[PDB]
Amino acid sequence: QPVKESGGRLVTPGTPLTLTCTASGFSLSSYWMSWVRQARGKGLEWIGTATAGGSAWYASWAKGRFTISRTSTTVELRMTSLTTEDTATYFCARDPPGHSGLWGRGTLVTVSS
Amino acid sequence: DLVMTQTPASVEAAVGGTVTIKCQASESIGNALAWYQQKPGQPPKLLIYDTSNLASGVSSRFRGSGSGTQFTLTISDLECADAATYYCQTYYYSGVTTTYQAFGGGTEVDVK
Amino acid sequence: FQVPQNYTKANCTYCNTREYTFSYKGCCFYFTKKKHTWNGCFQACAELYPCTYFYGPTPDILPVVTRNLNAIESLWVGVYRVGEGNWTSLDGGTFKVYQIFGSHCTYVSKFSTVPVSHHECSFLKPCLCVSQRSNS
Amino acid sequence: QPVEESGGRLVTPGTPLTLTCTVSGFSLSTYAMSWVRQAPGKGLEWIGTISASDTTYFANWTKGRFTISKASTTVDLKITSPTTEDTATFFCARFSAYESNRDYFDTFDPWGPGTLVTVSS
Amino acid sequence: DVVMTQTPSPVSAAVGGTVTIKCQASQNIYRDLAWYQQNPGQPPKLLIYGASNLASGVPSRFSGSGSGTEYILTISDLECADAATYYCQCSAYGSGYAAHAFGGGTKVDIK
Repeated sequence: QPVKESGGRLVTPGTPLTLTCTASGFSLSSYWMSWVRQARGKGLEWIGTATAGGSAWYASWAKGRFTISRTSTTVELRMTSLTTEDTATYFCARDPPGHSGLWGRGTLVTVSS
Repeated sequence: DLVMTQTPASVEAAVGGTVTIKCQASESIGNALAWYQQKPGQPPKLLIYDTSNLASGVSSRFRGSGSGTQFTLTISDLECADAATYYCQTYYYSGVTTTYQAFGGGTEVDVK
Repeated sequence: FQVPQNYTKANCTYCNTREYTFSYKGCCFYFTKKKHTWNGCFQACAELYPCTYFYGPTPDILPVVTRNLNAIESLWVGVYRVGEGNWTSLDGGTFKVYQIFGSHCTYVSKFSTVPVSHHECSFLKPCLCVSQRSNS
Repeated sequence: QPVEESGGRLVTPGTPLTLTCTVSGFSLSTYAMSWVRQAPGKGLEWIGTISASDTTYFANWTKGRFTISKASTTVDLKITSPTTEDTATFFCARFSAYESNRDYFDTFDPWGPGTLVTVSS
Repeated sequence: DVVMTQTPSPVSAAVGGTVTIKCQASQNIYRDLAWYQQNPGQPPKLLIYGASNLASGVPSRFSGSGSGTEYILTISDLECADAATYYCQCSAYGSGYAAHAFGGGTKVDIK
């Protein structure tokens, strides 16, 4: 019933990795989407926030290592040089928090050398 | 950019009692914060939005407030399902200048 | 001409407290800076702030939204004719509009009393975007 | 004289009752009028509101009793059925929109004198 | 809707001083209050709107402020004329609907 997401196959560094935060019931060209991530039992950090159309924003944690995107059926996320400490459960959610806030169940994106 | 601080690291209390959690900013947020609770292995539920307002499913007991740069959350009586790590989140959405949001350090509470 | 059907009303609620021109009756109003064309302003309000659509004014909100203007600048609004009558906004209802020419692009100004029509809306003007406050 | 009311009588309950408040010096099509009941020896309580357009609303304690008509140069209040509780003076107000910086609030700035409405058999 | 609570009835001080009076609300209304006074046998008149801002034509000695759900109205340099009742008024607007409220406030001097 909320958004769902998969694509957390544990891989090797220096490789591309894709994410897929799909849709369910409610339209995805209406709200902005964002990604947060959380390591094993630590404080969850923000990754970025993209609108519809083309525009995007990212935290200063990554120097363009992450490229969020937007497609009218689903949003996606790409990584280039994911490394040792970059292991988390990746979340996607609606951006204005309120009654309409909804959060997926996360996806284990774990590095594996 | 903008950082958040929750100086209570981990607190204890009595069953059916009171706790207080402080979240401090570095610049004037201007009355836009959030609060999440998180059971182990679950997505974080959204308890409160825009400083004090309650999302569905949160009884009045959970309430919090503040203004300016320093805010706080207060829980009315603790119960068997209130032991979790509580996060506080600011948010900003501009489109013209900058879109950013910053979470906090975490507050792990327990009872008895 | 038709409404593009993917820029609908907002079922959510957020307005930024920092950069909004004026507020009234639980809505946070926004005057855009980049002068888009009229047909493009449905996208322009939905890409400025979340839970925000292109808006057309109601005769009570109208004297406030014209009082926060200058003497020369103008401003597109959000009424149109999807059929052969009944100028409606995205929010719904009916209005009254000083008509001269036809097709579906409407502006206000400082001395205006109701929304008024325009002839060639290839011109570039700032647009008006609203968003409801936290009570909804 | 911005606003002035008319119509105070005395009657046993049940009987159909109407008042009005006349305006001058501006347009009623751009502003919005309202109604407020002040019982003798009590405070205020807001009755209803006729907008700039013809839409209207009322408070929840009013049960569809008080209804409001807009005319050419005045605003007509129509009371279905009064009781002994309805005996009061009624004030016709006007929603004026003043401003702080970047905000616009909504006040009942001009108040009429009002007219006493009464029930004594 | 919104319900308001104010101070109880008997309020006075010495002639020519400072008197406070507070109006507390139920839910958050975002700095939207108004203060009115009425002489017994006279309509209300606007005093302080927007919960912190003076009206046009009221003398500068008045001061009201606050935030959240509890606010203040304070007088400075009391006048024997300024002796009548004082009301507080909020206004909350929904998505489609709109509502208002009032309270019951009392006179401010005899001593």
